[PDB]
Order: sequence, then structure tokens, then C-alpha cells
Amino acid sequence: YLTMTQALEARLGGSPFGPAGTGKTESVKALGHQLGRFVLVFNCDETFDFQAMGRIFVGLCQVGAWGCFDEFNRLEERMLSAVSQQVQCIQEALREHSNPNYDKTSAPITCELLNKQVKVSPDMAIFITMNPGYAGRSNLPDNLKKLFRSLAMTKPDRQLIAQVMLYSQGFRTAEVLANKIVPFFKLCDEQLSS
Amino acid sequence: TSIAIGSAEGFNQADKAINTAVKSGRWVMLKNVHLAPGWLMQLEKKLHSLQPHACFRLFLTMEINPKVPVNLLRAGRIFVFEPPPGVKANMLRTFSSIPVSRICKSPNERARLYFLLAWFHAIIQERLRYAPLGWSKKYEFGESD
Amino acid sequence: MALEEFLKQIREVWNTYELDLVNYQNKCRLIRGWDDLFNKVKEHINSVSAMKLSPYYKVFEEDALSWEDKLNRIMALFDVWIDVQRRWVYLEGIFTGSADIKHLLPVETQRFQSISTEFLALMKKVSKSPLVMDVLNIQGVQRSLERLADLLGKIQKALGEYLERERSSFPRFYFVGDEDLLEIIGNSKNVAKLQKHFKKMFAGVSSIILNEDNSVVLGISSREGEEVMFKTPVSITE
Amino acid sequence: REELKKVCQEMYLTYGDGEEVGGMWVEKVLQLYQITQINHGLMMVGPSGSGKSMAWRVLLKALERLEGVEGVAHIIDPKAISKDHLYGTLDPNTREWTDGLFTHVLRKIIDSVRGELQKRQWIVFDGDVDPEWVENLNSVLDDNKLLTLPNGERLSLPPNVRIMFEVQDLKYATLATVSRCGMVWFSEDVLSTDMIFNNFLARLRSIPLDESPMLQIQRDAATIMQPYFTSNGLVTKALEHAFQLEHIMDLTRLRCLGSLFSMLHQACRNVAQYNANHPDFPMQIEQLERYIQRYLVYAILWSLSGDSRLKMRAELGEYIRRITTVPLPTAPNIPIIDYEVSISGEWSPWQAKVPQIEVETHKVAAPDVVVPTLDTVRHEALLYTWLAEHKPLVLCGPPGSGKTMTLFSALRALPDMEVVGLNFSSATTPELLLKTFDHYCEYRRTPNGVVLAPVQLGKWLVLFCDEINLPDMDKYGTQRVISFIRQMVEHGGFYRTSDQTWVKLERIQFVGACNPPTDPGRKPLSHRFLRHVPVVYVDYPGPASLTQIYGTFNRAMLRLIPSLRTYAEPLTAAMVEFYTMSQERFTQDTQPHYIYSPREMTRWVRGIFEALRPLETLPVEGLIRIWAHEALRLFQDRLVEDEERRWTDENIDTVALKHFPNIDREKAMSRPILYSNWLSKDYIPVDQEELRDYVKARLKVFYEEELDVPLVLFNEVLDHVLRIDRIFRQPQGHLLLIGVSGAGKTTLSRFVAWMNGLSVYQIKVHRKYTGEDFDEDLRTVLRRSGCKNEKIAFIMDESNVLDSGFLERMNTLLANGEVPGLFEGDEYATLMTQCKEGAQKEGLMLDSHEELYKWFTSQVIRNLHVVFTMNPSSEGLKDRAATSPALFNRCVLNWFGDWS
Amino acid sequence: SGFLERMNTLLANGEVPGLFEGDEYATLMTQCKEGAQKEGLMLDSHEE
Ligand SMILES: Nc1ncnc2c1ncn2[C@@H]1O[C@H](COP(=O)(O)OP(=O)(O)OP(=O)(O)O)[C@@H](O)[C@H]1O
Ligand SMILES: Nc1ncnc2c1ncn2[C@@H]1O[C@H](COP(=O)(O)OP(=O)(O)O)[C@@H](O)[C@H]1O
Ligand SMILES: Nc1ncnc2c1ncn2[C@@H]1O[C@H](COP(=O)(O)OP(=O)(O)O)[C@@H](O)[C@H]1O
Ligand SMILES: [Mg+2]
Ligand SMILES: [Mg+2]
Repeated sequence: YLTMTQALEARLGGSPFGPAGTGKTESVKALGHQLGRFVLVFNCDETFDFQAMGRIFVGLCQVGAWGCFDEFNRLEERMLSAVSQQVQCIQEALREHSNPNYDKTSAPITCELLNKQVKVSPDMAIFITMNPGYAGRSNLPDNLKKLFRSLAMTKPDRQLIAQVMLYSQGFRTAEVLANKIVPFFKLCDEQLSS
Repeated sequence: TSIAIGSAEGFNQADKAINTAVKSGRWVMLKNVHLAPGWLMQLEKKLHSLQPHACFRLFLTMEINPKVPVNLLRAGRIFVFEPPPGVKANMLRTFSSIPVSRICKSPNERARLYFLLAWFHAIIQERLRYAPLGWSKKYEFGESD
Repeated sequence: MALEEFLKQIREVWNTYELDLVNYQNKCRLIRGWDDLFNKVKEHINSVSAMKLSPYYKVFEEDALSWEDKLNRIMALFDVWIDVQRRWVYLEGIFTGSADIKHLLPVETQRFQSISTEFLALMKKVSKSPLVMDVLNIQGVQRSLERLADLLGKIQKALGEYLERERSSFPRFYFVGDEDLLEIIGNSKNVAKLQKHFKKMFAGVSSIILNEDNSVVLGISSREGEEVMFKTPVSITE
Repeated sequence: REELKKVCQEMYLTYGDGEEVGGMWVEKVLQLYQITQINHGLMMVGPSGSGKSMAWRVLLKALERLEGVEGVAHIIDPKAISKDHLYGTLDPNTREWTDGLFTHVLRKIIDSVRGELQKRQWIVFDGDVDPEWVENLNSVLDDNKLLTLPNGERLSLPPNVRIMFEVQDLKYATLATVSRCGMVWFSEDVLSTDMIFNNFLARLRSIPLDESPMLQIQRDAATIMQPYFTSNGLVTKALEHAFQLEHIMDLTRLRCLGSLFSMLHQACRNVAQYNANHPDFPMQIEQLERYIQRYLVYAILWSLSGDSRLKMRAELGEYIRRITTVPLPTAPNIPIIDYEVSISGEWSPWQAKVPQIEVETHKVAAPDVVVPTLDTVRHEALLYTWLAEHKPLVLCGPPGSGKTMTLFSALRALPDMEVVGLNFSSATTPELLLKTFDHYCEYRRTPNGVVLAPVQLGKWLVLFCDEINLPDMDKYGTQRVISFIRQMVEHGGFYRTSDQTWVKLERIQFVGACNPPTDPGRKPLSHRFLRHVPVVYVDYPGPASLTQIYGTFNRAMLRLIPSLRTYAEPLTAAMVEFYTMSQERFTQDTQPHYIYSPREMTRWVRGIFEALRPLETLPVEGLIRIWAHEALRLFQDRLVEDEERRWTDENIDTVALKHFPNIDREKAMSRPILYSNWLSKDYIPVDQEELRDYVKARLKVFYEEELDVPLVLFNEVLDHVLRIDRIFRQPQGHLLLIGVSGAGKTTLSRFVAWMNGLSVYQIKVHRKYTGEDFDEDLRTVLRRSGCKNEKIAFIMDESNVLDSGFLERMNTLLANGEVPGLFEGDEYATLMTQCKEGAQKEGLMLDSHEELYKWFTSQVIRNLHVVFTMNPSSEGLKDRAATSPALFNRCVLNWFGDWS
Repeated sequence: SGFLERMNTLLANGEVPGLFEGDEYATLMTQCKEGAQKEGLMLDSHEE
């Protein structure tokens, strides 16, 4: 939450990264729901080309919704480089939305997307979720990596999650049950056959 | 005119920008050109047969990549951007990057803070040269941070 | 000899079965009860097959064979028909409820007017004799429905630019596909079919709350049944 | 459990509780149901033939019966189609979205036009999992339960839909996919062999093989075979021992069991045929029992060791004789595999059906003529048994061993099947099969769905794919065409991607041929594919078998010249000896094209016969000279280095002197062995200087008439033009000239074509040459050579190959003389018109499109000669050995090399 | 006189009813289709 709100205030995007199952997409969605935002989750792949991403960005800007692009590094490197332009334009529009001189009584703020002027709502944001450990995944160009603030989400606190979920579900012995069930999962991982 | 290479619209935009800037004398920059080596070859061939305006400048931002054609490398002038050689060079580059006015604001303490920041940066980045000891892995502590 | 009883009951059902027709905005008489008709056909085909497994089937083979053919000819006829009707319902609401589409897409408007004329003529013929067996016996009707469906599908692919403009009008339509957007625009009059398209446009809104006459939006509801009632209800007539 | 018991009873499956047989499988079904109740995404992971498919099918039926909710399963092979065809394509030009297979199925369920939301929908991904297609399901298997398409559309998973994966391994799936699914692990021990035997026997007793006398025969056969199909019985022990042996392909339990079950079904059919042919005396219990026991042990031998060497077959026979109580032949040293089972119920030697035939003198070394042999008759009987059941089968063996010959000889005994040849390459996709289906078959709409059936009514179409293990295997271990064939064989159909419609095959059968998977360029076939196809190993004929076949051929040949008859025995021997030495000297480890097979000796016999045909008399010297000339043309033309050719020369000398003593060495084998029919009417030896003068005069004419490029003659040029002329005179004779650029390969080819009257055709390639241009050029040359009876030399360089599609088209054209998908649409109509005009011009009564196309293919085969030129590269040659196999099987390879 | 008959039909009607037939008519239909989608008309029926 701290890193992503810092990115949002700087009008940048958020990039949680780490292995699978660490709660990156759900953390982004939870932060979006905490601010009452419409968070749209996209499962990106190599077919998310420049035009498709441009249209998605147009929809997000006009609606004012959050775009959580999971598996972002599955795009082709050329397509990532091309999309960096649209991301930069959207961030520039968002940044000029925060200036004090401009007020809502002036002309609406638009950005250049897909050779058209698209109004940018201030509520929109772009988040990318990726696992940089998979082999064969694309490497993000530096000009696109500089538009996102990254955070390593590698080790979720399973003990606290289990304790709180069991406590909220009505288990009277939730603390002991969690302290028994999380080490049990660790033992199953490190004791059974591979 | 800054254009990110990788899409067909990007190639068309680059061609149009170069065509207008060779006459108007404006600057064109193309980023991540190492992602299209064949278009780079044809770009070098196009650049050879031009007589542009005296103020025209084309910049090709790229990563050090063997797929880059050598004819383009010979045609243009190469500048290598890499970590500064030492702590002193790192701090000098940091102080060059930050504008003088931004450091010198009404609070007089700001400058010292900036200096501290620079030093801190110049430390950690240099520790990247010692891969297992300085850190556990090559983190990308860069200009964005 | 219960096989003869099965034949007589099937024949009685199919000579007393008629299509279920309802006026549609004072323009034609559309069909409901697609599920009932389909279930009837499926169970009759299954019973015919079970008879074909019977050891007394030979003496009633011919007649039974005839019936399955008829049943098949029913099922093939109304699998296309429903699609046709649906593609008409949300297209007639687009080429008549919109004024700029006539000027922007003249070829599509003319083609859809031709298809609408043929569909309405066929539907009047259906309304004259709503017996399912009578409608099946119309000469060259299956080919007519197949051609109608093909042409309607061809018109659907020609509305891409109009749908893009409509998306520009209401931004959330950017998260809705082409066919679903066509359905929304066509059935804007009958909001009862819009309820399944809200989950694609909103984070938690699954349906809207409407009054008896479906003219005022009293509020919204989620998928879990939770309701939010508006302080100032939205009027659809205005 | 009660519902499962009823469903398994009706499905001929074994049900059990706890420690009973089937208890573990029923527990697995219950665990699968529990996992369905918790997860919307499931993975049934386990070795091939572990009961996963039956588990989820029985669970679906039992749930439908128990809860009253109808269950519909959509089975998709995600790797038998492209990922674009599976998820959908966004057109780059018009930005219009076209649904894939999974996307279309999910959207149809979501719309629920026909009440799809009131049913239990199971989308089963029955195929390999790799992180390319399954990661697009990451949101589907995640708590989001959304399919997000690139066009911005989001499809929510309905609560009644389950996404299931039925896989045999997860060695390529990433952790992101494994963590999102509920795993059910079906061990191979879950499906015991006892349940497989019980299912086989139940289906035999309940289902008639005809479509009752047949049922009664099946019931008595099952009663006879019941003692052997028990735990620790004959079949289980035989399987346990056969697992210890080594086979040409990896052995799986269900491959052997399915082969054995097909054999037993054929045995029941044989008993029925015997009863039909003997209405007065039906087969009695004693005779039936003896016949069934003998046929059972025979089928065990031919199923559990039919894909191994003769040594392993002998070992299995010895072990069976050691363990079994079935009466067996009393021969001291003869292994059982040489004994068949007569319908009378007694062991009968195979050698009794191998007569010492005498081939006609005009049919020697003919493609159709098959000299009967022990291995030949055994393999023909096995292929008849497998084909008659319409079971897909695989012929594995070294190239030129006789797989195609054996298959066609067996198919001659089956008149109701028409065979279509397909030549797989490394670039083969299911598109080749789809083009063949478009040509030879027809899609028809029936009340049950779309059915693809052959145009000719009452006949079975047999798709003979010749290189099934060549197609490229993905980096995730999958061959797409092999997955497509497995889908067609197991599920009896495929998916038409034009409208995502399930198409059911009817009267379509699959036969494959392949080299052993240890050969370069050959990949091991998938186990899930192999369980449906029995594999029979066709090895090279031995020295005795080769001696028999080619002694018969040489006798029938030398009957032309009576004075030479006494040399039939040595000649053949010499042939065999030399061939063996060559096959032992030049192996594929040195050069990829160093492959010597009985095809070489067949061409040897055919060339000697073609030389001897017009001659009225000859000394032994002339026969030895022709023998040496054919040996030089067959074993030395492909050689690369000079020491290999020197070895070939000196060893031809040694072999000819050893097997033909008391002959004049110099008269018969003077070193410059040249033959030509240019200076006479017969293929007679020609002097080097007279040939040089004649070629000089012809070149002087050639410069003025066709190509004004002066040439310098030398002995190698004369030899090369003679070699080219030899192939330009043969039907379907294609050349592969390998040599340095500028060595005159193209010029000599054009010059020899000008002599032979061939019209030289070269594709005019430029910078913007595409696949469509090559297809148009192929149509032009095929129309000229097939519709207008024009002899054409199609000359092509490796520089002209701008894509692998060019090589695929050329591979098909060289191997078959026809490209199934080349002429289509208006092109096919115009081709049929021109073919009809050409056929009526040649005085043939042909009007049907099938016979017109067959005549066109025959004309192309007889008239088109393809010359292929490339540089002598090593990696390039090794790559082309797999990318276009026909280039090394249907093209005579001539190594011009550099000028010495 | 056949030349004048064909020309009379072509001048008066704009097409000759029997000029295109067999493979010629199929090729004409293919080209007419491609030309129609080239001009922005979606036609596949032979009559239209
Ligand atoms: N419970 C059972 N009782 C008897 N026979 C069974 C039972 N389960 C499966 N079989 C039979 O054994 C074989 C196993 O095939 P099945 O389709 O179940 O395997 P699978 O694990 O799904 O294989 P694959 O991954 O290759 O498709 C089939 O011939 C099937 O009819
Ligand atoms: N028993 C036999 N009788 C006659 N010819 C044989 C026999 N065995 C092998 N041959 C010869 O061996 C060659 C085998 O070639 P082919 O059947 O095409 O092998 P493959 O199917 O492996 O390509 C044939 O040309 C055939 O003449
Ligand atoms: N035997 C020869 N004598 C003289 N010139 C030759 C001879 N063979 C080839 N050439 C030269 O090679 C050229 C054509 O070579 P070509 O046959 O196309 O090479 P490739 O064998 O690579 O196809 C001609 O211009 C000719 O001058
Ligand atoms: Mg995620
Ligand atoms: Mg299975």
C-alpha cells in the first residue's frame, strides 16, 4: 500500500513483482477497492499488441478505472516499447491534471491515444504484475521500467493470514490452529516427495 | 520528436518525423532501436542519401546488443552509457543531473540533504560491482530511484 | 402393443401443439417457449429411439421412422429460427431507434429493411397457422431461415464503426463486446434483457432495480442480492 | 457409490469398494468429485491409461443420474490446434475479433440461448500443458474467474462450469498453473490389469463384433479365454516378461492389450467365417477350444513382441513355452513365432505358405511384385488382422525394409479400402490432413452433428502417413499433428476451426510408417498416442531372405538370355555380397545420405533387366560389365570423398572376380565403364572418345538453338551427362545434384533435358517472391506436364527455397506426384476441364472427377522430372535430411562436388 | 452476323446472357466478389 500510494501520488504506475502465489494481483485489487476504484484485471499475453493496449487504455482513461495488467512481461519486447509511449502520455496527462492553475471549469484534459484525443479521468491508474523469474519472459525496456515504481512481493505472511481468517470464521482456537497449520504446510513442502 | 520503436505505426511515425526534420532542422529521437535490426539497416541506407538541415539531429537510443548492424555502428557516433567508474564520478554525475536551482531553494539545509542522498546513491551503486558481497544480486539501483 | 400407444400420444401432441405467439411493440407476433418446444422434441426423439430398441419395433418401424424424421426436421428448423429472431430483435431496435445510422450506413439499412420485410412476411404466415406441424410444412422454409440467419450475421459484422462511436458515447461500453453491445442498444427499450450485461460494465453492480412498468431506475443490486436504493431515482422516459 | 456402481455396470467397467478390484479407482472418482465441489479448475494428472477419462465420464453420468442435472462435457485438445484457433484472433487490419475454440464454447455457455446455464458444463482440456496456452487461463483459474481477451472483452466463468485438464505429466507447466488447480493424481496402479481384462471380456460377451451366432461365438471364446485372463495368469506373466525385453518403441501396457484384443476379435470373426463356410458342421467345443488357445498364445506373441527384433521374439516364445500349459509345436529349435494357427485348431508352419514362385520375366523388380517370404507372410497376416478391425497401426523399421510394400500387399487382400499416401516432414501440421480430407472426403450435416466421410460410398479411406515421427516437436515436447491424429483416433473426430464445430470421422482409418525413434531427425511418439496404435517392426531382410528374393528376380531376368542362366546363382550372390559390404562400409554416421537398403538392390535388378531387355545374346563378360556399371551408378554416385570411390572400385573388382572366376578381367571390367543409348538404339557400352565427339557435336547444336554458353568438355562432364540422362528416362525420376556453385549442374541439366526433349522450367524468383507465387508456378508446371502431356524438367536451386512451405510442397510433389491442396476453388474446376480434354485426346473414357484426378496424377508422375541443386554443406544436408525426407528417398543423389 | 448479335445484346442490355458459362462464369463470379468487397459491398449471391 505504501509503495503503490507513493507511485500514485507521483502519477507513476505500480509494479509488484515476485514469484507466483504471493498476493500481488489481490493486493492491487484490495488497494483499488480501498479507494473505491473500479479495478479491471487483464491477463496479458503476446497478443496484447500496441493497438489493443491503446484501446484498453482509452477505455480506462474515459471510464476512470484502474488497470491491473497481470503477466505483463508476456508481451513482446517491441510491443512493450511501443506501449511505453502511451503510458508516458497518460502519465503526463495525469500529472497536468494535478496542477493548481487548471480547474474543472476549464477545457477537459485529454491525451493522445491511437491518433485521437481521449479525455483522462483523474481516478485512473495503471498497474503491472509480473514474475521476473520465469525463463523466456520478455525484458521490459528501461524507458518503460522507469514509468513504474516496483516492489518485491516474495514472502507473504502466511501465519497472520491464517490466524486472522480462522479468527473471523468463528474458530475459537484460531491462533493455535494457525500455528499448527502453517508449519504443517511447510513440513509437507519440505518432507514429502518432490 | 521522441518515438518508441516496435510497432508499424512507430516505423511510419519515425519515417515521417525524419522526413519533416531533415528539412525543418528539428531533432528526432528513436528509442529501443535494437528491437528492429532490419529496419535499422534500411534506416542507415536512407540516412546515407540525405542532405538535411544544418541543425538536424537524429538520436538512436539503444541497448548494447550484437543484433545491431555494424553498418549503422560505423555510420553514426557511439556513446556508451554505463555505471560511473567510481564514487567521485557517480557524485559528479549526480550533481550534474540535478539542476542548480532545484538544489538551491529557500531552505539552506536542502543542499546538504541532496549531497547526503548523492553520497548514499554513490555508495550502493558502487557496491553492485562486487556481485556477491556488495549485495546478494545485481539490483537495478538507477536514475529513477 | 404399447408402441402403438406411444405413436398415438406423439401424434396427438404434435397435432395439438401450436407455437406461442406474442405481440412485439405492435409490429409482429414473436415466439416464446423455446425451451418447452425443445424439451418436447428431445423427449419425443428419445422415446422414438427407446422404441427402436424394442423387439416389437419392426411392425411399427416405418411409422416410427417417419416421426423421427419429422422430429428432426422440427429440431433443425427451430435451432436456426430462435437465433434469427434474436438477431432481428436487437437489430430492428438499432436501425429504427437511431437516426444517424441511416445516413452513415445506407447499404446496411437497405439490406436490413429487405430482411425485415421477408422476416415479417414469414412471421405473418406463421401467425395465420401457428401449428408447429403446419409451420414445418411450409415449402422452402428451412432454407429461408438459414439464408435469413446468414444475412443477419453479415449485417452484424458491418456495424463496427457504429459500435465504436457508441462506445465513445458511454465509456464503460469499452468493456463490452460487439454482439453484447448490439444487444444492449437493440433492447434498450426492453431493459429486462440488460440485467445480464451490467456485470461487464460495473465493479459490483449485477442488476438494476426497476418499478412495475420498467420506466424508473429505483436502484442497483449486487450478485449477492445486496441492494442500493437511489435517493433520486433515474427516469428512463425522460 | 450406488450411482457409480450402476454406471460402471452399464459401461462394462469394474466397480469395487476398498481393497476389492476397482476400489482404488472408485476412491479416485470420489476424490475427483470432492475436488469438483471445491475448485472450478481441476487437473487429472497421471500416466497414460490410468483411468482418468473413464473416471470423469462415469462421475459425470453418475452425477446426472443422482442430482437430475444434465451433464455436458466439451473435450478440447489445446495442443492439436494453434493457440490463435484456441483462444481467438484479433485481425490487425479491421480490428475485428474472431472467437477461438475455448472462447466460443465459453461464450455459448454464458449466453445460454439453449439453457446451457441449467446444465453441468465440464470443459476438459485433454492434451499437453505448456506455459504458452494455459497461462491465458490464469485469470480463469484464479479467484477472478474471468477470461480476458485482447479486444477488451471479459467473460465471467459461470458457477456451473468446471475447467478440467486431463494430462499425463506436468513437467512443463509452471507453478502459476499448478497452484491454481485442484490436483487429482491417478497412479498407474489405480487401473489394474484385471479390470482391463474384465472390461474386454464383458464387452466381448455383450457387444457383437458383427455390428445371435456372433454373440454365441464371442461368449464361448470368452469362456475359453477366461482362465488365462486372471491375476498371475498367462497374459499378465507374459506382459511382465515382455516389459523386460527391448522394443523398437517404448512399451505401454494398453498398446499390447489393445493389439491383443483386436487379434482376439479377429479370431472370433475367423470362427464365424468358418461356421459360415461350413453350414452342415459348425465348429464344436473341442475344436473351438484348441483354436482359441492356440490363437491366444499366437496373439500374445505377436502383440507383446511384434515391435522387437527376432531375438526378443524368440526370447518371449521361449519364456511362454516355459510357463504356459497350452500345447505347442514340438520342433526342437524352431521358435513359435514362425507357427501360425490353422482354423482347424492346429499349429501350422508359416513356411508352408511361402512357395518358391517364378516371377514373370517382364515383371522383375516391379513395385507391385512381392516375392513371398517368411517375414513377408507373417507381417501381411498381422497387418490384415489389424486393418480388418479398422485399428490404426504403425510400421516401424529401417528405410527400405518393406513397410510400404508389406502394407500395400496386405491391402490388396482388402478390396473395400482405398489408400491415400501422405508424406510427413518436419514442417507437417494438421493442415496436410485437412487438405486430404477436403480432397478425398466430404462434410455432411446429420441430426447428430457434422460427419466427415469418404466420397466413395461403402469404402474405407486409409490415410498412410509415411514419416509420422518427423514433424517438429515443440520446446514443450509436443507434435501438433500427432496430437491431431490422437484426437481423431481416441475421440473419433476433430474440431473444424472455421466455425468451431465438432466433426466426427466415419470410415476413415490411420496407418503410419516411420523409422526407429533413435534415428537422426526422428522423435519418440507420445505414449497417449501409442496406446491406440499397435506397432510392428519391419526389419531388413537377412542375407538368406535377400538371396531368395533377388535370386528369384535374377532367374526371371536371365531367362531372357538362356546362355546366361547358369550364372543366376553367382550373380545374385555377388550382388548380395557387394550390397552387404557397402551397407557395412558407408554408414549414416559419416554422411546423412549413406543409406543402403533393398531398394538399392531392387534398382540394381531393374537396371540390369532394362539393359538386357533388347539384347539377343551376351557373353558372361557383358553381363558382368552391366553388373559393374549398375553397381557404380547405385553405390558410387552418392559418395563424397575419393577414398570411398576407390574402395567401391576395388571392391567391385574383388567381388566380381570372386563370384565370377575363369573370366577375362579386362574385357568385362575395363575401368572406364560407360553405357549410352545416344549412338544406337540399345543401352550398350560406349567408347569415351566417340561419346566425347558426339557430345561435342550436340553441344555445338545446343549453343545455337537453346543456350549460347560455351562449355569445356572433360571426362567428368561426360560421366555426369550420362548419369543425368539415366534419370531423365525413368518414370518419376528426380535428381538431386550436390556440388559447388559454378560447377555446371544447371547447365548440364538443361543440356541433357534438351537432348531428351524435356522442357526446362525454372521459377523466376525475385525479392518479393511469396508462397502464392510458388503455388502459381507449381500449378503452371503441373498443368503443363499433366494436362498437356508435356515432359518437363523442373530445375530448382536451394537458393530458390525462400520458406519451409516451399520444401513441404516440393516434398509432397516428389513423393506423390500430386499436391492435395494446390488446386482448389476455380483452379480445381479449370484443372478438371483441362484434364477431361487431355483424357479424351488420349483416347480414354474418363469423366468422373476422381478418375480424372487420378489420370492427372499419373500424367504428372510420368512426365515431371525435378532436378534439385545445392551446395555441399554438412549442416544443411543434415537439416534437409529431415526437412524434406523425399529429397533423399525419391530423388537420385549425384555428388558432383568440386572440380578435381 | 454473330458478332453483331453479341454487340447488339451488349449495347442494349450491358451484358450478354450466354457469354460467361462453365468455368468462365465461376471465375467471373470470383472476380465480381473480390471487386465488390474492393468497392465496399458485401455480396456473395451469384444473382446480386
Ligand atoms: N474401472 C475400470 N474398469 C474397467 N476398465 C476400465 C476402467 N477404467 C478404465 N478402463 C479401461 O481401461 C482403459 C483406460 O483408458 P482411460 O481412457 O480410462 O485412460 P486414461 O488415463 O484417461 O488415458 P489417456 O491419458 O491415455 O487418455 C480403457 O480401455 C478403459 O475402457
Ligand atoms: N519379400 C520381398 N519381395 C520383393 N521385394 C522386396 C521384398 N522385401 C523387400 N523388397 C524390396 O525392398 C524395397 C522396400 O521399399 P519400401 O517398401 O518403400 O520400404 P519403406 O516402406 O521402408 O520405404 C522394395 O522396393 C522392394 O522391391
Ligand atoms: N564445363 C564447363 N565449361 C565451361 N564453362 C562452364 C562449365 N560448367 C559451367 N560453366 C560456367 O558456369 C556458368 C553457369 O553455371 P551454372 O551451371 O549455373 O552453375 P551451377 O552448377 O551452380 O548451377 C556458365 O556461365 C559457364 O560459363
Ligand atoms: Mg497474479
Ligand atoms: Mg484419457
